[PDB]
Amino acid sequence: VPDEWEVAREKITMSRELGQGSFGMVYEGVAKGVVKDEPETRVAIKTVNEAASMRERIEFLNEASVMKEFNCHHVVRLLGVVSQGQPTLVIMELMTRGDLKSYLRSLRPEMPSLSKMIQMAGEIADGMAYLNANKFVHRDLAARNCMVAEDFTVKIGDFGMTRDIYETDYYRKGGKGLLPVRWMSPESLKDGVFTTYSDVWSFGVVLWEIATLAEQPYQGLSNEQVLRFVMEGGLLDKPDNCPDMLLELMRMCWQYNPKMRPSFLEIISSIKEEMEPGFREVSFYYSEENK
Amino acid sequence: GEYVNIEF
Ligand SMILES: Nc1ncnc2c1ncn2[C@@H]1O[C@H](COP(=O)(O)OP(=O)(O)CP(=O)(O)O)[C@@H](O)[C@H]1O
Repeated sequence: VPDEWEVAREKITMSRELGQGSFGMVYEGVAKGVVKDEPETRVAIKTVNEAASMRERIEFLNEASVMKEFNCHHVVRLLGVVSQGQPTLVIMELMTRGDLKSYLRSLRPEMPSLSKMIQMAGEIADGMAYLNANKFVHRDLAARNCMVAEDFTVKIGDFGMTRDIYETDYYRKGGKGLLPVRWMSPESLKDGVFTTYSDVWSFGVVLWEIATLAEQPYQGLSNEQVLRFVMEGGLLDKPDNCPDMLLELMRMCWQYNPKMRPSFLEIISSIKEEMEPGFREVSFYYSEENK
Repeated sequence: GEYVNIEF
């Protein structure tokens, strides 16, 4: 049978550029027959420079492969892959408002309500709960990796560091690597071990980013001081005028002992009454798959 | 930069 993810290049059109990505230019466009009962669909088109190395092309395609496993309202959806001809393309759900970090920055008085903030927290936690439930550790949860849809829905959108943990429940990084130090848990910084627990730590940082309108975590501290500050028990400050529920969630997500941190399901459970009505209809939390 | 070199 045919590769269900492969799409004929002819069915995809590129309307305009959105911005430069990790492996190449990302465009906004339209694709035909990628969604059921839908003639054409608006999409984001990620490309790989025709001059990219095998190493880069492999990483690019590996991210697409991982995404083929996800089907969640709060996770940016993979819609197809064009692996025949040049350039190599990956088509995904269009998130008109861009990444969450830029969206938060755009709200700065220089350049959101408690309910809006809690709604975002719930959506992100739901996507992460879905990910963890399928035995995947994201490893790079941060506002820059979440996206915002037209209707303001927030979704997990970059999986460059995502790893399958089905067999061992953890992932250990070996050797050297460029890692998101300011979003990493104490145990991860110490011995490169990543678990659903360290994903929860990063979620805490994302909450902080939301409440501060994307301030840089540990601003003023060099990477070195961050490593020491966090591993010794230090924490980011309490954002001014931050909703009590988010301060408490942060406190919980930042327990030094990973086993003391809540799970994404426990996080959602604690704030579910604050979520909008439709959350029960589209969330992984209230789905039958979660039992 | 958000990604810093670190070795284990
Ligand atoms: N699914 C999507 N929907 C809408 N716009 C998207 C999109 N994915 C990417 N974009 C746009 O393309 C730009 C570059 O995307 P990308 O996700 O590659 O950013 P990036 O360069 O930070 C990648 P990475 O985080 O892996 O380094 C984004 O800033 C955004 O404007």
